[PDB]
Amino acid sequence: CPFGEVFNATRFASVYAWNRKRISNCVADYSVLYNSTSFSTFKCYGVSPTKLNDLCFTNVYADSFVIRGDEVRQIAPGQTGKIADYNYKLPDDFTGCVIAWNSNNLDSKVGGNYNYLYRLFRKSNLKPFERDISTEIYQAGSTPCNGVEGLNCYFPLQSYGFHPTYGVGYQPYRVVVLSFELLNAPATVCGPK
Amino acid sequence: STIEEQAKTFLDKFNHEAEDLFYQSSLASWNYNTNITEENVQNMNNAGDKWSAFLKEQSTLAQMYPLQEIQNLTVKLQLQALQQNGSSVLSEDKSKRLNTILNTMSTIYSTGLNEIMANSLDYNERLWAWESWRSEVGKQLRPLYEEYVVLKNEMARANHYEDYGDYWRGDYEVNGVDGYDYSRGQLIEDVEHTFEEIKPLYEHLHAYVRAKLMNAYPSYISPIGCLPAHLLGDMWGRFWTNLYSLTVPFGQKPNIDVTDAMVDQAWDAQRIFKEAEKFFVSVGLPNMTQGFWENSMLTDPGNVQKAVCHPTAWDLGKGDFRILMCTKVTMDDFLTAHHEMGHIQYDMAYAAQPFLLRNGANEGFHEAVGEIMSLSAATPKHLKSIGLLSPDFQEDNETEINFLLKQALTIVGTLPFTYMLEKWRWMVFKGEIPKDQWMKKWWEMKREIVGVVEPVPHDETYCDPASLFHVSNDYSFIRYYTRTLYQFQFQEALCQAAKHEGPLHKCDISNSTEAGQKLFNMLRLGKSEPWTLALENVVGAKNMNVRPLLNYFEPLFTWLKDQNKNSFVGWSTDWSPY
Ligand SMILES: *[C@@H]1O[C@H](CO)[C@@H](O)[C@H](O)[C@H]1NC(C)=O
Ligand SMILES: *[C@@H]1O[C@H](CO)[C@@H](O)[C@H](O)[C@H]1NC(C)=O
Ligand SMILES: *[C@@H]1O[C@H](CO)[C@@H](O)[C@H](O)[C@H]1NC(C)=O
Ligand SMILES: *[C@@H]1O[C@H](CO)[C@@H](O)[C@H](O)[C@H]1NC(C)=O
Ligand SMILES: *[C@@H]1O[C@H](CO)[C@@H](O)[C@H](O)[C@H]1NC(C)=O
Ligand SMILES: *[C@@H]1O[C@H](CO)[C@@H](O)[C@H](O)[C@H]1NC(C)=O
Ligand SMILES: *[C@@H]1O[C@H](CO)[C@@H](O)[C@H](O)[C@H]1NC(C)=O
Ligand SMILES: [Zn+2]
Repeated sequence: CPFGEVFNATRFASVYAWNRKRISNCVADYSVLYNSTSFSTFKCYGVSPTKLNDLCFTNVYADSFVIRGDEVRQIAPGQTGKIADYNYKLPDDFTGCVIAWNSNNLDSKVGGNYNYLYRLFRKSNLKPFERDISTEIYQAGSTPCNGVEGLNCYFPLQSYGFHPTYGVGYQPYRVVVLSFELLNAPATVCGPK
Repeated sequence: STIEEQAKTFLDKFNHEAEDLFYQSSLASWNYNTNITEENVQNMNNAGDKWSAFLKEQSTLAQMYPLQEIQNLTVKLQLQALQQNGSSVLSEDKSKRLNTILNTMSTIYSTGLNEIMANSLDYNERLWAWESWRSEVGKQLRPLYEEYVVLKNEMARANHYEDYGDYWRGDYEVNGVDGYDYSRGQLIEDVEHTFEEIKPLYEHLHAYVRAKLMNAYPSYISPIGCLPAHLLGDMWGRFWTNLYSLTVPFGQKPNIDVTDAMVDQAWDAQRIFKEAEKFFVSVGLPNMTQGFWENSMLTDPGNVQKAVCHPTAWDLGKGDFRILMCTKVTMDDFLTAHHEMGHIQYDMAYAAQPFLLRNGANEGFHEAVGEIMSLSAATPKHLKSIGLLSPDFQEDNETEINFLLKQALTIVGTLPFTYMLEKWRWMVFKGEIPKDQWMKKWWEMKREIVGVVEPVPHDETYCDPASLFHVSNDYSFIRYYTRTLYQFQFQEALCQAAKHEGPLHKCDISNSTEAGQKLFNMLRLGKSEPWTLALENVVGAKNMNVRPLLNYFEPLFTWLKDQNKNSFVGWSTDWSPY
């Protein structure tokens, strides 16, 4: 089952354009993922992780992105913050698991890695599992922005700055969220019973 | 969509951009300080100019929000910090002239005698150094100061301030909060009340020092007069520590010094800093990070690399903390390491606050937090339960008297000096003292507050206050008074939580989590809350107070009272060597 291309991948996307990969028609060995002592956090909400190897689902999804270290706590149902409001929102009744591990050696450059972007301003909070890649200039007050930003007009996508000298709370963290979908269609993802 | 939400969005974007640029500039400055090359200077200049331009543009933008429609106090504080115009209120030519005056004063002071004044017992030589320095500095700095005063008053008045002294006092002002308000003019009353409480101890210490100096210099000191300025151990008389060789009570008992134990046990800088870390952890505060150990330099690079040797504590933002210090294996470096790690801990406390609120409550809390840690770490009980001093060192009251006098010569002997200097500058900025009456009135305040006489007459061409580094280079000087109180103000508050059962000078706050929590509750606040509330969170009082200092120095006070029975306490202003 293609977990190598999801976890051991060269490039991970920005938080605003998080990747979805649909996993189907495979046998999943979640023990090989749980028994790895390389993950800073591994939290499963709907179901116990130990039994992830003895259940069958239909349309497991893998969502991948990169965020800071102190924003990992925001990847949980019912949480608030910039990432949980404007970038990545999870349903309150969420079944699945979240894995996050440090990537300072990979994703931090000496002068600064400015490739990773996060959305800072938005008009309304996102519905769960909704993604926007738009780049319109935010209208702060009440005046026509008319394209190019001016007095009160802010570009909504800001850039993470990553140096190898930053603190643990500000170092890059790679996050993968596995979402389990369980309806009455035939199962396509199972463990080695 | 009122002014509130617009201000909040503006502050968010400003915080992000400012934090980015500040980290970049701080990294450039650190690289320059660790290794001195021309390229490092160029990078430092580039980063600094970018940061300054960004701040200027952001202030210009932030002036839009009227600040009257804001109900939240945090936003109001951040915008008020950001809206300050500064020197931009003046015209182009006036600002250029002010900058030129400041630069020329700095250069003329820097390129002009600290051993002829600290290690000399010759009256004539010290008088010559004193007069030569004042004649060849102040007589050149006088007109520049005369124009500096009026230009800075113009700047202050353009910013809806009475004068530039009020501009300085603006740090301690708290408004908008019920019960914790603090006006700009109440600082004068507080300082004067505190000094009136201080005076008698200074009188007795002055009498003791005069009696000893009479033996030191015969036929030059009057038993009822003042002390000449050039016999105070410093060029200005700011501290009295160098007199310890002449004014030691009991010189047959050596003082405590544990350098030899450090050398005999093979100590190094790393061991010193792990000892400091263990102390802070025992108190209850959080441990330090790996970045502190990896990215900070604790030894001298050698000769291939030149670095500035001044011990400093750096917080570069983005969770980056480090210390720059060339650590020798002595006892002074031990205390300095404790002081700077206390600075680092205070910085780590308020890392969660917004960018404009990442500083002390006022201009006197960092040094107080460092100094109380050093004082608690210098006690003989700590040195015994660290392993340096022998575990049988029954003290003798003579040693405590020596330690108290050594501390007094540095703490008490400087409060009248700083109070006089700040009051003189306040009156000069207010216009109470006209130009032609400056210097004379200066010496008047020297004979009525601190008790120091001029060896040689000084005309109005001289400028003696301009000879000091802080006065010439435009720095506030009241910071050194209030801190000296807050320090002890904190200590007695932490000893009670630590259940101290003796005199205050034997206080060690190790192995007491209650004191750690009491300190940390104030440390976490930063600049978000008024300094009155922060002070109350530790000491239970909202105002500056003196009684803890007297509680600390009481044994010296009673010993001096017993000793000075046959001598005269006080001074007369009529006596003059010339
Ligand atoms: C990623 O690579 C490491 C070693 O290169 C391997 O141990 C690990 O199993 C790989 N990840 C997955 C999901 O197989
Ligand atoms: C300055 O010293 C640092 C180490 O402290 C070194 O990395 C750097 O290369 C030096 N500067 C130059 C121009 O070599
Ligand atoms: C001011 O704004 C902060 C930001 O969330 C908020 O926590 C605080 O409650 C506000 N103060 C008020 C509403 O008095
Ligand atoms: C700063 O200067 C501008 C005009 O130069 C003025 O409108 C504004 O009120 C000033 N700000 C303050 C705080 O005085
Ligand atoms: C840092 O402090 C913690 C808490 O006391 C401790 O568990 C840890 O061992 C310390 N790390 C060191 C001394 O390297
Ligand atoms: C603090 O407690 C520890 C616990 O064993 C003890 O070793 C130490 O002597 C005590 N005092 C100091 C100053 O560390
Ligand atoms: C120190 O104590 C001894 C005996 O307790 C006493 O005789 C001596 O006068 C004391 N010295 C002082 C108080 O300076
Ligand atoms: Zn300090």
